[PDB]
Amino acid sequence: VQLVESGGGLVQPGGSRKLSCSASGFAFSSFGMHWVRQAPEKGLEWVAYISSGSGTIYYADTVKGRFTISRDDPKNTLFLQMTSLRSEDTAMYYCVRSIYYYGSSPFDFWGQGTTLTVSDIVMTQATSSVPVTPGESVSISCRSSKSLLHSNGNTYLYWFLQRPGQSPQLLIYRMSNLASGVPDRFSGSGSGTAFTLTISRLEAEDVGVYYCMQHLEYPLTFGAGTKLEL
Amino acid sequence: GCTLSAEDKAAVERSKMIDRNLREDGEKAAREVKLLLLGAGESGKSTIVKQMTGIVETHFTFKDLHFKMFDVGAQRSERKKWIHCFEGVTAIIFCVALSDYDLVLMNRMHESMKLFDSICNNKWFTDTSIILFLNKKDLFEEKIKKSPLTICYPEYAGSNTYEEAAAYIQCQFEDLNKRKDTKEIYTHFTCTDTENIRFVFAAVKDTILQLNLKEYNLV
Amino acid sequence: IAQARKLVEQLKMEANIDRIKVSKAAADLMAYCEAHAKEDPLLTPVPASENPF
Amino acid sequence: TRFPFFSDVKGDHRLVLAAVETTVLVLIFAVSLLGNVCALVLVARRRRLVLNLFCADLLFISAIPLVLAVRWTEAWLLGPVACHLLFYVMTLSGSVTILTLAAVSLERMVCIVHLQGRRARAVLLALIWGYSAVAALPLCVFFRVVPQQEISICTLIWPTIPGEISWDVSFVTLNFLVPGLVIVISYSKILQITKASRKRLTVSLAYSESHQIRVSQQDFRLFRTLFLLMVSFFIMWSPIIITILLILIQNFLVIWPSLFFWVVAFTFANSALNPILYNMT
Amino acid sequence: QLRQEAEQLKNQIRDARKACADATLSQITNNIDPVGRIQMRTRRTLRGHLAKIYAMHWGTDSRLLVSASQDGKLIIWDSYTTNKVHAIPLRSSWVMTCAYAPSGNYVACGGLDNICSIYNLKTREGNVRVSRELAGHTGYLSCCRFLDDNQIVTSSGDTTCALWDIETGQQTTTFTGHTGDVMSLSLAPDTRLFVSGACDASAKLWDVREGMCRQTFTGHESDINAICFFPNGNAFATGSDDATCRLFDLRADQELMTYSHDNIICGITSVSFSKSGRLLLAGYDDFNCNVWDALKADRAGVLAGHDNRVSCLGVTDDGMAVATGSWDSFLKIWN
Ligand SMILES: Cc1ccc(-c2ccc(F)cc2COc2ccc(CCC(=O)O)cc2)cc1
Repeated sequence: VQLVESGGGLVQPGGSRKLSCSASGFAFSSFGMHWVRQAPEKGLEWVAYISSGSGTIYYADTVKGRFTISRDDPKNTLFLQMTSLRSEDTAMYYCVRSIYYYGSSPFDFWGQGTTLTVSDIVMTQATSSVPVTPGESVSISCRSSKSLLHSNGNTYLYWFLQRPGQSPQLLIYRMSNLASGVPDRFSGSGSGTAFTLTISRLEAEDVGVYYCMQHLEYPLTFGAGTKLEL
Repeated sequence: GCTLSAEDKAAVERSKMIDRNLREDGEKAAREVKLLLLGAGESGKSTIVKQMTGIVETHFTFKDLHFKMFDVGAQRSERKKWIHCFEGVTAIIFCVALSDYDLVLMNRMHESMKLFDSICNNKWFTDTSIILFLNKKDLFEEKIKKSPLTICYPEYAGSNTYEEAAAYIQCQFEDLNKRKDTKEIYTHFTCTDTENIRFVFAAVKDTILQLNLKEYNLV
Repeated sequence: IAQARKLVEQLKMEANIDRIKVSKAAADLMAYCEAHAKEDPLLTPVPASENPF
Repeated sequence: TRFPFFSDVKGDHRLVLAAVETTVLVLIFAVSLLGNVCALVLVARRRRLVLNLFCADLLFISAIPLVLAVRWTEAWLLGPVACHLLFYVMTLSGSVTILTLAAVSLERMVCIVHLQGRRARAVLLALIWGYSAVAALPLCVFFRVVPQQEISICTLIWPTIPGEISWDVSFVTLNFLVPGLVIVISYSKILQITKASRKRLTVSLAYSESHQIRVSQQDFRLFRTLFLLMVSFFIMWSPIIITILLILIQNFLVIWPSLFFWVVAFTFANSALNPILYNMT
Repeated sequence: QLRQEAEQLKNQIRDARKACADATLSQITNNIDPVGRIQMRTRRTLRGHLAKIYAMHWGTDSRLLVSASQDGKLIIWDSYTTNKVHAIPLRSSWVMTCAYAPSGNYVACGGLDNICSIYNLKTREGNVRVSRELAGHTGYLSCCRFLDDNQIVTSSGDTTCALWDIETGQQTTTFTGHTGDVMSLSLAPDTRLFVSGACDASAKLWDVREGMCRQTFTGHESDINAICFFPNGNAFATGSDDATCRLFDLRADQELMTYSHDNIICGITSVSFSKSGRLLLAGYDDFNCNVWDALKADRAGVLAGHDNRVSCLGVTDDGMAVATGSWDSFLKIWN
């Protein structure tokens, strides 16, 4: 399981750029793919999505008609055909592995990310910085403008951890399920609009910016991001 | 459709892709001719497999068809508990050694006759064509120049020679069919021969043609 | 005669098992059926509000 | 002049001379109804192009009540909209039936020679119906009520004679001869295939002598089955083509409105006949 | 001399069984109000299989399904939206059994290839891979049941049953004593014992650690095709080809009651119990699945709707849905 991207760099405004990632270590054709953008001010932002089979393509309402996402399953590669780039596109782009079935984990793996430099449900996190100490128990709350509890009984709420100098990783999916590879120390709870992520003990690897995401409907919207200092 | 969340819609799309892949796999599977290969152990089953644990499967393509010959002689258990699995094969290839009329396992030839009767009159293969292979022509000729068929069949009455004895064995094997109008049986004499593949191809082509006509109600 | 000895030993082991009356175990089975009768959706159909099917 | 189609004046003893074709049509209607509905149920629960035949037979059949009412009321006392719809439906469903027979034949021959998708044959049904509807427009736009003592008739007036000479023959060709040639060639090719099968088998001692006799039997039954289908098509849809050619020839000898009706009933019998022919169970 | 001793022991066992059964279960249940007419409906129909369906098994979440067919495909069903979660191709298309792991991380399959295959469902690659290839049976695999993770119990056509360790891939215990081909398996609710049905009209109770045959049950007149435990684990029901379902008592060790009718002459492919054990569902060859009152031997319903032989049966752990698989390549969920 590895995702390596290229194509980023300095680009003149109004030009074009062609991002791509090379999939390796997993069945790329059976996975949906997302492009996630993070501005230098540390804010995640969903961009595009392509299904496992091409035919279900979504865009955020800021790049639609300007960005083109394509998938080449023989070569296990994604593509972003970006045209007429502006100064607001200066950010770092990530590719996110995604699958969708009953019990699946739709936001497991993220790419390393390349820096690009150019010369809706509202999710709010109350605290942007919580200075704490290791060994204690902390809680971080995320609030949604619209109820995320669907008629199926699921609550499409996602938590992410981004260590400094690292890519985001999934912690909690559907508000109550631990992701693969993370300990049971992390716990999540909530009801409808109010959400809370609970940590039993703080370690040196738990320092970072915690993000809050909803998957109830497109476009996917991320939270502001709560930073833990210790 | 309007009441489905995004993840449910993506799961539905995945299910539709699974459906299309199943359809493609079934289409590829329907272009292969399944063949049971039965017969006693002493019969010339090995040379028939050489014509080119559990079930042994063999691939071979003569001209425009793909064949799947399944060997079931490796399973020494009760046939009626797993014979229904093969219902729907294009034909059953039955091998009998003509040289076993004078041996014993309890005469071997009558052993094959009972096995052929059990397979042919089985309810799972009411309309399944049977390609009957009669092996060891030359050994049968050698054993018939000095010994008659009377020791095998007392009611037999004919001049001791290859042709009439082979025809008599063939007609006795064919008379075990208790549904002559609907079920049809192909019979072939083989030894150093290379015509077995052509005979199997021709028999399979008929069966396909007759099944097409029986699924059209023409005749 | 090893198979015969094994069969004799198996029969001896089977015969050395304590058995109870059929009526008592039948009453126990009946009590189990009545105890969980209210928790059987097949016996008593669930209202469609709580029925995903 | 101005040939009347289903209007024919009957005189003395007509309460019994109409009580014969009303019985003919009621019997043919009921038998076609039950035959086609049973064929429909039989095909639906067997699959779980012939569906096109049976639905087209029922559509042919539905128009019959109007013809009976016309026969009892000697003039077209129905509305001026019926004189379009009745004949358009009859010709539409008839053309659909013929084209579907040819399509069934060609499907069978191809399935057999291909030694055996959905959307292709589906668009085939759609194109059959579209063609049959499009080429029957001259039989809706051109039928008119016309007083003739001054009896109103729903005849068919044609703008220019070269519009009869060239639509009559076009309908006849592309709806009877080409479908007929298709059925002929398809079933003759099935005979060729089912005979070359036996030809190659018989060479390598595949068929014994008593084997050979039964093969001949069952393989003569097949010949009769295909011969009967071919001949049923031709001699069971040919009277109406003869009637069309007759009407054109006397628009350019002496056909009676009472001769039209019996040929039309003869063609109605196709609907009660098709379930049996294509469901020889 | 050993034959005489064996006959004497069998006669002593028969006499000890005869010195029991003061009353039958019918006499005791005569005071019980009979259950009324029971009519399930086909809530969901699962399509996608193109051949005969020989096996199914219900998940522990009462939502996920697995089905085995001669297509060479193992399909995971959602059973709520009729969505297909996984489609697992099989190297051998002659599958005869399938089992779903209680933890849900694994699935099993086996058949005429004499090999039980364990598949991994939850992998990083996102596809289903072959985890272990369990070989060692000389006959066709007829039934497999997951005791837990890393342990599988399989029965084969070579008149024996084996308990495997999936990590090592080697047999840990071999259960011998049957003379016919074993065609069924069912584990106890506590996974402590299990019973097997062979082609000799006999059923045997086995101890998982001990490997010894505790008790042997007879009474059937034909080959036993399916066995299922009672929910309490003190009884089991067996279906055979003689159109007869029999309920057996583990603590008493006699035949308890018989589920038979004159109008049924066809064999029985599968048996299953409701959550409370009051309903005994049996799949027959007459294209119908009959609902039996497990206490009064009265037919309380018929699951008509399959046009071929109903070869599969299954009840969810909450006992709320019944899924029947048949040879017409259709799965129907009843409620
Ligand atoms: C291929 C096919 C299919 C169905 C039918 C059919 C069926 C029932 C019916 F009532 C009438 C018809 C068609 O009857 C006529 C059409 C046009 C003409 C006009 C000729 C001129 O003006 O020269 C006269 C009579 C015919 C051919």
